[PDB]
Amino acid sequence: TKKHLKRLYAPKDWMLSKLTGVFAPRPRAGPHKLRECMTLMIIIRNRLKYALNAAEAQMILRQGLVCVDGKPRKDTKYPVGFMDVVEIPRTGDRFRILYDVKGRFALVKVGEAEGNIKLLKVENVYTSTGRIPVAMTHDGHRIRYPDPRTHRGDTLVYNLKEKKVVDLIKSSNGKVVMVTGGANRGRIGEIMSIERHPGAFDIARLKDAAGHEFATRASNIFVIGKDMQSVPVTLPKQQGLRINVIQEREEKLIAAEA
Amino acid sequence: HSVDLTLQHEKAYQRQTAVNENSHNPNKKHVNMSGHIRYSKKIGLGFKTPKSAINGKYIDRKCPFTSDVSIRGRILRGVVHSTKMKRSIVIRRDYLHFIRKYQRYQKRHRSLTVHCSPCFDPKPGDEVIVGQCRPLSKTIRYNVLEVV
Amino acid sequence: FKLQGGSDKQGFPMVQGVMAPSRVSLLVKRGAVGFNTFRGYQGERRRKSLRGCILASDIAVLNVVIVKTGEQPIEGVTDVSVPRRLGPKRANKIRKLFNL
Amino acid sequence: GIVRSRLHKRKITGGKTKIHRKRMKAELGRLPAHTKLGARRVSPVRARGGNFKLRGLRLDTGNFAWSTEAIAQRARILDVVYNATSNELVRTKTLVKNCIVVVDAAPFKLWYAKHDELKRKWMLRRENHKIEKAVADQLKEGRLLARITSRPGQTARADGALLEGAELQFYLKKL
RNA sequence: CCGGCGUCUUUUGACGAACAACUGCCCUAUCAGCCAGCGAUGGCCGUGUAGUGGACUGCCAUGGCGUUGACGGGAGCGGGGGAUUAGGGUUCGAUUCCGGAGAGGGAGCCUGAGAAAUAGCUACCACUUCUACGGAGGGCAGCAGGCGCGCAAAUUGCCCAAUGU
RNA sequence: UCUGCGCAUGGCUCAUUACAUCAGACGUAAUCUGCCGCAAAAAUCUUGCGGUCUCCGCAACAUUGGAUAACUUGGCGAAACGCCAAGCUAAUACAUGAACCAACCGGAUGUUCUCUGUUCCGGCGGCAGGGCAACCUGCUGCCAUGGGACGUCCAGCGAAUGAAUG
Repeated sequence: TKKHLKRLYAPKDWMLSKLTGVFAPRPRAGPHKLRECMTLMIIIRNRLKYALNAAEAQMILRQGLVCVDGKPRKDTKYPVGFMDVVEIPRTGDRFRILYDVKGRFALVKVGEAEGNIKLLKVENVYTSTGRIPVAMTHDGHRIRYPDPRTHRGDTLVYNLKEKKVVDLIKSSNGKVVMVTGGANRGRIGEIMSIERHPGAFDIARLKDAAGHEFATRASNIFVIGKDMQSVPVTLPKQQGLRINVIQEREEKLIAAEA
Repeated sequence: HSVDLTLQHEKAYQRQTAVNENSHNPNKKHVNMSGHIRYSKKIGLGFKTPKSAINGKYIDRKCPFTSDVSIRGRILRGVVHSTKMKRSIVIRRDYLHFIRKYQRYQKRHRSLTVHCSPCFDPKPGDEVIVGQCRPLSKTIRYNVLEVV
Repeated sequence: FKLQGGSDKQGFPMVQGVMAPSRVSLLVKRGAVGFNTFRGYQGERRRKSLRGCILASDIAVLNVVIVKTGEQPIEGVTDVSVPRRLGPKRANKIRKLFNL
Repeated sequence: GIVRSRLHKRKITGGKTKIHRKRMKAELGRLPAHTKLGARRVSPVRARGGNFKLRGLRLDTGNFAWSTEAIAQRARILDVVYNATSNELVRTKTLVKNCIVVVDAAPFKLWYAKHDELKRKWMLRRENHKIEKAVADQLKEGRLLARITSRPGQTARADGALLEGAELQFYLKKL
C-alpha cells in the first residue's frame, strides 16, 4: 500500500516544480485514477490562489466552503478528474474542469444551470439482483434503471440537482466527440469511422473541423453531443483545434510586441 | 443411458461436466453420436469450430471447444517439432533478431510446449495456431485453436 | 480460605493452570497471568518464566479470600468495612439499588 | 512454511533455480483436512481474503440430490465403496470429491410415492416418466450409490449427486 | 420538526496486492552433454491455495532441453541515465527517480485488508550487555557519534516555518 | 485509561542473483482488496403491565443484560519496556434483541365445500358370493385434462449442491 508520492513520479499536468519540496500529495482513492486526477490542494493553492500553503488548504476544506458534485466536502484530498463541477459558493463561482487543447487541465466557467448538468461515460452495463439493471460509469457512479437502449461507451446526461438520468447520447455514427488521454487531449471532432479489431484495441478515426484526420483508441472516446450546435456543455479556451509549431511561435511573438 | 467403453480406460470414469449427458433417453439410440448431448463453445476471433467438437464423443477438460477454457490476449504461430506425449505437442517458433553494430540479423527459435486438443493431430512440419489460456501444466500455457 | 495467587522470591507469579512445584518457561499470551494485557501489539505471545500451581518454600507471599469466617476477628479485614469507590453509571442499576 | 512455488524445482533444461528471496506468506500451503465418517467436527481457519474456510472432519451426513427430477433431500453417509485416487482412502472411508459412496436412501423412496386433489396430480406425473432398472432395484432395498460432487475439505459440507444409468453402469462394474 | 457525524452486511469502481507470458541482456568449451530412487516432461482423478498450476499426493505414459551454446564456473542488483566519440561506436551505472531484495547469520509464527514485519514475536548459531549470580536483556545497512578498516570521505547542531505523511 | 485508526508506507543499504531480476508491450473469463466514492437494505415475534400454570388478555419514540481498565486496598522482586490478590465502576468494548410498521413474487398443498364433465376406455374406497389367497364376478359412492372460496407450510440478502433458463 502506497502512501507517499514524489514530485517527479507525480504528473506534471499538476505543474509541480523539480525544486521546492520533495513530496507531492497522493490523493485518497475515489472516482478517478491517479494519473488522470488532480488533487484539491493543487487546485486551490497553485491555480486559484486562495491559499499560499498546504495548511491553508486544510483550513478551507475541513471547515467546508467547497462543493463538488453539489455535495459539500470535508475531505482534504479528493480526486477531481473530468466533467466535474466544483463550486465555491463564497465567491459564487462554478468551475467545470475539462481537458484543454495541448494536454492541459482546463478550468472553464459556466452559467449556474449548466453546473447542474454533468456527463458520465458508461463502461459496463449488467443486471444486478431483483433483475435491477445497472450502468456502472467511469466515475464509479451507479445509475439504477438506465434506458433499455444503453450500451458500453455511451454518455448519460446526469442531473446533479436531483439524481437521475435524462436522455442518453450514443457513440454511434458521426457525432461531436472529444478525446480523453493519449495526448490528443481536448481535441474535438466528428467520428469518421470506427474500426474493429476483436481481441485487441478498437481503433477509431476522428476528423476535426478544418480537416486534418487522425486516429485514437475507442477507449479514449468520450461523447459530447449530437452535433456541434446541439452541445450541452461548454468548450475550453481553444475550440478543440490544434495548430502547427510555426504558428504557435509566430503568435507568441506578435502579442509580445504589445 | 449406456456406457461407451471405447473412450473409457480410467478408474475415475470420464464425464462432461458442463452439461449432463448421462441421462437415459432413447434419443441417443439409432444415431452415431449426433443425437448425443454435447457442449460446444465458439471462439469469436475468427476461429471456426470443427465438426468433431460439436458432434463428437471425446471428453477433455483442457481444450476451449468442450470446456470453459478461454482464449485471451496472445495468439502466435509455429510449426510442429514433435508429436510426442499424450494430448501435448511441441511447437517451434522461429524469428529474426537484429544486431545494430553488424547491421545483420540472426536466427533464434523458441521451443515451446502446448496442449493439443484430441480433435487435432497435425503431422511434423505442419503449421499450427495457438492461443493464450490459463496454465494447464508447468510449461503449458497454450492450446491449439486451428491447424493448417 | 480459598487460595488464589501469590509469587516466587523473584517476583514470578503462580499459575493455576500450570502444574509444577518448580519454575518452567512457557509461552504466555497477553490475556494470561504471566504477562500484562496492555503490553505489545494485537495478537502476540512471549516467553516468560513463572511458577506452577503447587506450593513449596519458595513462596514470598500468598493471597487468599475468606470464605467462612471464624470466631476470632482479624484486624483490618473483618473489623473494617470500606465503601465502594464509585456508584453505578448505568440507568437501570440505579433502579435496582434504591429499589424505585 | 509450506509454499507453492516453481523456485525449488528444476527447469525444463534440467538446471536448478537459484534464490535471492525469502519465501512469501502469499504463497502458502496448508496441511490437508481429513474428512471421514463419525461425529461432525468443524475447525475454521482464517484465510487471506479476510474470511474463514471450514475444515470438514468426520462428516457422516450429506445433502444428496436425485438427477433428472430436480430434487434433493438429506440422508446419512454409510460407507465408501470406491475412489479413483487410491484403495487406501476407501478403507478408511475418507470423503473427498468424486468418491462413490452409499446412502440411507429412505427420503427418496418416500418422495417418489408422492411423485383427492392430490390423487390426479400423481396420475399425471406417473405419465411420461420412467426410471432405470439398476436404480430401482437398489432404491427398493434401501441403499443407493451416489457421488460427492462438493469438496468437503474446505467447506465442511458434503453434497452429492446420485448416479444415473450411463455412469452408474461403469462404477458398478469396477466393483 | 429538521441538520451533521458513526457503524453492520451486501454490491463495484478506485488505490494496491499476488500470479503468468511475448521480446531483449557480460565473459568462459583447457565447462558438452544436462534432467527422473526422493518429479524430470506430459496425461488422468483428487488435495491445497484468495486463485491458476507437478504447487502437492496417488495412478498411468516416456518424455523434456542442447553448438541458434544447454549445463557448470567467474564477474555484477536491474532500468531510466553518466563519461567520451564527426559518424559508427567505446566504456560506466554503489548512489537522489522507478522496480526488486535485505535488516548479525538462518528458520518458524501471530495479528492484520495487506507482513513470513525485525526500533513485532519464538528458537538455534556467531557475538554482546546488566545481576547482592535466584535471574534479566541487546541487533545503527534509521540521524548524529564511537571503534575497526582502507589510498579515501562532515555536527552526538537548529526547526516542524516550508514540502508530505 | 479503555475504545477506534495508523505504524507493512517513508528512510537506509546492494549481500544473494543469468530463462533470476528488470525494461517495453500484454493477460488474469485464474484471484484477494481496509481506508475512499457512487450505492443498495421489507427474513427476524420483541418490549411493558395485569391476572395467571411455565397461560392468556391488553398496551407499544423498545423501557436490554452482564464485566473490565484507570482508581482504591494489600503487595512481590537484586534488577527487569517484570508481575500478583481482593474491592470498584463506564461504552460506538462485549453479549442480547426489535412484534406492529410490511409492499411484491411464487411453489408444496389439505381427508374444508362450491360450481362440474347429460360417457366409459381407467383408477380408488366399501359390501356380498366363490377362491389355488395369486384372483375373478355383481352392486353402490367419488375423481378424470376444469376455477373459485377457505385453511395450512415453505419464501429475504450472502454462501454450498443438483436441475431449468441465460
